[PDB]
Amino acid sequence: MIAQQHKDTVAACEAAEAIAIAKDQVWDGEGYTKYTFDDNSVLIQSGTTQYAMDADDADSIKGYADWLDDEARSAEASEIERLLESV
Amino acid sequence: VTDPEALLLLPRLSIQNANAISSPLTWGFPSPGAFTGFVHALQRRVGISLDIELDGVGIVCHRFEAQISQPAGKRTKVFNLTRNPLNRDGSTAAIVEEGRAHLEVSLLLGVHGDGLDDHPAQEIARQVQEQAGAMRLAGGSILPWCNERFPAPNAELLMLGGSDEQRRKNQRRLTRRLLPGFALVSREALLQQHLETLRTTLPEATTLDALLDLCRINFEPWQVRDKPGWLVPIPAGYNALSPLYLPGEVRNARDRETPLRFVENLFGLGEWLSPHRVAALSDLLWYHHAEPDKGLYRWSTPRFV
Amino acid sequence: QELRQFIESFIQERLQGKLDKLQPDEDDKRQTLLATHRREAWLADAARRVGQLQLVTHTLKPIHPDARGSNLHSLPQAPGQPGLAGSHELGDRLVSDVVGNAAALDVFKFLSLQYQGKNLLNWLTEDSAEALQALSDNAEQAREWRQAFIGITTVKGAPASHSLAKQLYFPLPGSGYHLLAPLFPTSLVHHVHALLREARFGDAAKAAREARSRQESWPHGFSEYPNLAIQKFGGTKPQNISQLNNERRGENWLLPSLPPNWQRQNVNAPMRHSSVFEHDFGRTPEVSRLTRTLQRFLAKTVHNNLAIRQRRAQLVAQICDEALQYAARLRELEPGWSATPGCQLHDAEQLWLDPLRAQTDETFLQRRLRGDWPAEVGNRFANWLNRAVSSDSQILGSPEAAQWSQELSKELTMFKEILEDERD
Amino acid sequence: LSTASVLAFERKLDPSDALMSAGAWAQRDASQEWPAVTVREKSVRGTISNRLKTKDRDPAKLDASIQSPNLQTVDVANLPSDADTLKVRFTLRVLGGAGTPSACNDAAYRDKLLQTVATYVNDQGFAELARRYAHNLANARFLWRNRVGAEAVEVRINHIRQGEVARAWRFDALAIGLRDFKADAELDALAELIASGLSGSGHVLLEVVAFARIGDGQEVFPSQELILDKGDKKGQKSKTLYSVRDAAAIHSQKIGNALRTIDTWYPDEDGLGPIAVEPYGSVTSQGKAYRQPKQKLDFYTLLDNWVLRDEAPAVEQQHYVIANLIRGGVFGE
Amino acid sequence: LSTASVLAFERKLDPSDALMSAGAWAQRDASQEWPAVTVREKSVRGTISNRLKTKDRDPAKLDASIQSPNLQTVDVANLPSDADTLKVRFTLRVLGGAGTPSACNDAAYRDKLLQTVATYVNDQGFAELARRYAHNLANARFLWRNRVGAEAVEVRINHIRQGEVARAWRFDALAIGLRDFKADAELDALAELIASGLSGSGHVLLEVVAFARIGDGQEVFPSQELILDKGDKKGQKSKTLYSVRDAAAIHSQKIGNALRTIDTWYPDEDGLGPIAVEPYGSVTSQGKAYRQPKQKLDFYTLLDNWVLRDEAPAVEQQHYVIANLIRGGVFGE
Repeated sequence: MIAQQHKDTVAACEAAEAIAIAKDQVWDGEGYTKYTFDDNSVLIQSGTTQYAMDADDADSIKGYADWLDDEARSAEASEIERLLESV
Repeated sequence: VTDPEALLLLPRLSIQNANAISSPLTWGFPSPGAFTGFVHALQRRVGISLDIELDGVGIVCHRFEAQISQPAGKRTKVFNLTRNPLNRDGSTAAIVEEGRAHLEVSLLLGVHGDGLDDHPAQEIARQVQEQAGAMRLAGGSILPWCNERFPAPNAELLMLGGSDEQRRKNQRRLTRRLLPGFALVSREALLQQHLETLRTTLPEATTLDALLDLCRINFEPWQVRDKPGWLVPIPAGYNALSPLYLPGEVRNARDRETPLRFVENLFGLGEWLSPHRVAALSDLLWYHHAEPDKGLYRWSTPRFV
Repeated sequence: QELRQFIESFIQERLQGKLDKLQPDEDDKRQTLLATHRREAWLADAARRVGQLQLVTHTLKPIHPDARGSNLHSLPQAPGQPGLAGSHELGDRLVSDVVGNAAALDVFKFLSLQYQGKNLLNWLTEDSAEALQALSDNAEQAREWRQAFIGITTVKGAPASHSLAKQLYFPLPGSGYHLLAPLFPTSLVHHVHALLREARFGDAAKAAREARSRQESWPHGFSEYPNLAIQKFGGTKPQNISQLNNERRGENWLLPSLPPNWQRQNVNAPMRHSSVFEHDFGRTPEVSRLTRTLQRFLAKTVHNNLAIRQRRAQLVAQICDEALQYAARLRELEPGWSATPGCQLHDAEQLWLDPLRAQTDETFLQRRLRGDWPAEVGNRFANWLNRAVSSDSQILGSPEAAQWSQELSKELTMFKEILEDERD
Repeated sequence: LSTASVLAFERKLDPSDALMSAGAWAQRDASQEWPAVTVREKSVRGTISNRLKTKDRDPAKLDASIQSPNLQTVDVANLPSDADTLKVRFTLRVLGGAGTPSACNDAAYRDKLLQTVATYVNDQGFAELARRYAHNLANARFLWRNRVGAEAVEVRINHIRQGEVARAWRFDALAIGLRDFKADAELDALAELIASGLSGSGHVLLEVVAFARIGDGQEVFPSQELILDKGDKKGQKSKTLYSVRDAAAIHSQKIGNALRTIDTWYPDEDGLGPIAVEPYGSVTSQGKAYRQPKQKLDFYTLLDNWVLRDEAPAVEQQHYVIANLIRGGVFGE
Repeated sequence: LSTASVLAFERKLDPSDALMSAGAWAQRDASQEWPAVTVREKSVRGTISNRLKTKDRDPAKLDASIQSPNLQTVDVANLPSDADTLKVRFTLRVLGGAGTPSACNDAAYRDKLLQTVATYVNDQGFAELARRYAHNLANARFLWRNRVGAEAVEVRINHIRQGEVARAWRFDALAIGLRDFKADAELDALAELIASGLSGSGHVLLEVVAFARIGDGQEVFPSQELILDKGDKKGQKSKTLYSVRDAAAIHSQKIGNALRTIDTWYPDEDGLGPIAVEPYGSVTSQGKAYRQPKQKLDFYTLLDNWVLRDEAPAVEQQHYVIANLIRGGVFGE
């Protein structure tokens, strides 16, 4: 949760992700990355908006799925049901 | 592109797990650039201690087998892979894919050097195959003895020797050692010929050979086309996409003494031919010719047709 | 302030996209921070994170997934010789796929509207009036924004390859070496995936395929692609490798380039009845292809003497070439070519086939096949070549049948001159 | 001095695929025209026997899931029903020149590396590594599951110069154990042949033949293809087996994995067996990586501290690092 | 301590495909040259005899369906017209080392599992399990439908040390019941041999031959293959039988299913006879799973309680768990 403060600075985001596991990316009509953290947190950045999310949290992953749009329902559905499964 | 004074038949070579990818747009037999680099490697490591000059290479490809599979309802094919060792934490490895194949090729090596008169032919042939039995040919191991490696002796033959009857007789006696073979040549002029034929709509050369390894079903007023030969797409060299750099400029090069440029490979066309249909054998050999100021690095069979 | 109407519309769409369903406080702050740029500094909010992508024309991540090199994205090359396909043949309408951190796709979307009705973003290599047509800010910020917008199809910082990036040595004519690092043509393979989906799928080619199945199809031409291979990139995560879209989920389609004998047949060469009804002919899939080509070449005429006159040299030479290749491919697996019960074409084909001068095939076999030559195998083969196609008033009542008879005599003389050096 | 950013070693001890062919024991002296072992297909109607995820554990779902069973097509290789011996034959070649990298940036690093390797070779030969390689050829590691529960295994090795057999060996792969590298006179002779080959001193071409008496019609285990994309679960084949031409065979990379099993120096226990020589030396069957970089026994650590910084390791870790240089590898930053 | 995420056991009691051959009883002793049973074909037309879904139960639609052709081709295997005895011959290896896994992540888990299995093998033999396995070889469970209605079955088991017979048994598969694990002398000798195989104390290979006297020209039952369905007019093949080089045959796993039908300890009954050893032991013909996980006699529940938490279950359920380890399987999550 230090990363959601320092939002647009991808130097600190890449440091706080380089201590952690690697980087996921989404290609559709819009554009998303994912910064999945060590303690089961993620961080999608998108230009100058974001949405932090820590898993093992059902409301956070549902509003996380609500935060994404409808052409991200074409992809990403087999993963937003995967950590829905993982509980 | 010198004319050969001799020919050397590395007679029968099983290749273990070669590279069946060849380009970003092909998957079959490996690129002939691998064969040109192999004969140049033999020119380096023994071709100067015998005072000779090995340039041409004649690909034969008796028996072929690739490690592929078609996945059960799908019409296309996929490749059989290998397990790599585990990760640093022992989790799993990221899978890149490599096609692997088994070749049984025979190599015809053109010789140009002045040492053809200083050495007996059997000593030249024995040392060449005894060196080549410890090398690799498309990223694939060159296999030793098997159940039927009875034609183990290499043979050397000077094409200039004798009368015209003698030359053509000894040629057709060589062709009895290429018995199920199929030689691979370059047919660039036929690509330009069919492009000049069907260049009404689009004269892009990618569309041309992308509509040649095919069956072309024309309809009623079905008359599918007739195949002139076994035309297959090949990679045919490299074309540059960067200005050339000094030997110290490019980070992470293979050395620091040679200039490096980032290139793109350059697709072509050629077709497999029986060793009876060719006129002589000196017209069959592959050569590397590069124009280094431009970015045109390529290989072909010059003086075939 | 000349023709920035599309820029104002994009700023309004960016303010109404995030601000379509926003909160009061965080939504109001984000809408204000978006709109205050969206007047003029939206180029500034783009050019802050303008270096998270790259208009790659030849990427290097497809070679090894864990290589960190240079994604050089220049135009393909000069043509040079005649027959060389590549990135040079595309020219206009190529897919310069963007590669990088895929969270700043809005910056590439904003920079990707200057060609759809403009001459400042798709044509931003010139037209300084087209560059200043919507900026209206200071000259320093305008110059920095123009530099950030030009730095989206440029280098990554230094010319850098990797140890997992497929470098090679090419030999020069008489001299040393150039080192060659080939890259993956992402643009060319996206073009060829579009062409293969046009040729294999869609609606028109499928209408032609089911009209083929209707048995009385309309005039059209459709494709069929056997022996394609599939090469996947990225493994299970093919979107870290960039713009692998919904036609390429890591889905390279590789054309066949296999050898002529890339499907082997275990040649059980017996002297039995199956080697008796096909012992003098050698029936096979290649033999059936040659017979079908001869039956199609039976209804030919003599008014195309430069093409059909050239077709018979390959269709007639290919028969003798395939017969000699079949004799070679059969003449190694069997150790001793013994006389087989049912060798009707193996009466003289007991030496026309694989003659083994072993202890079994002794000097009496080495003298029967030594002095006796395979002319009867050659004469029987010439009779089989004459009887492959039929015999009518076209083989004797024209010069095209005269051309066929001269070609049959020439092919028989060539096969006999080959077979004379076989036992001799 | 920094490391070379490009390091690449070509492999020595390059084996082929091992074809499998079957016949009767006590006729194995003339086992030259034995028929091969063919891969066939058969059907499998299975059942549900997995661990369930404690939410799908109701009796109705179990009953309704074994209503519709699991139907598969697998590949099987078997002996013929009148032959009890498995002949597995391949050729190993020992190249030599094992300290020279195949791609190196820094010419100073390559000079220091070759000084280090020749200092190793003069201070102690390739005798230890070649006797461990001679063991893993003399027993039958390359018969992976084909070795388990066989009653008589015989290994025949032939050194080959030209079209003639230079020297013959006949080992016994069950007397020669799987764990304790005991010395022998024939193992020392074959090990001296391998160590002559590895030092670039001769042409060494072996021919490794192993016979395993298992029983009439029993199942043999060729290696298995790695296929990722299959069909739509109806017509798919869940198990493909490797075959070079009409003959069930074993891959060359796992015979080379069998030869590489030397490493009795990883810091857990030599009581848990030798493992295969790898960097970060890791076992895929165990799923766990011994010899971590958080310890100091990793190949990168030992090579960098013994080439750059002249912190020469223990003699056993020198054997490990030269075993990696014999293995091959594409190293670097 | 928790379970390993990967466990894998290799099967012991590893049989071969049984091959079928036919001849005359009391030539039964010279059944070495008996010709095979060839899978053949015949044509079949059937009528409408399945249930109707009440919307095809109109009379005119039914009569139109009956006037339709309903042909298809099937495979059959029969005895010849002058042969009334079916011979079924397979082989079997008993390996032993029946608690050691072949792929185990967690090294502490496999240590405590080997302690538990070694405790079992210490205080009890493999005596009850080999007694039950030698029953299912002593009768003719591996003749599945071929035993049903036969008037005389007998079994001949030869233990094989080299190309030579050590000991021969000859049983009477109809006197040895299909239910009662009774007591016998020669059967106890076979149980001692199989228990020495399972314990690791010898080489066990069996030649199991069984003769079923059926009748002239009657039908025998190889195991049936798996074909995919298409809409071919006038009859695609609707039934494929399994065979080897032109000889009808039973799959090896079907014989192996017959041999591990030793489980009389399931909570439902034991007057219903033994069922086969499966995790949550299920019968596919009866469509239900005996030994549900919620009534805690499942293999996974017993193994988790007995390895992770030292709760030794009842003695018979310990026989069940060790029978699952002799079975093999893909364990872990």
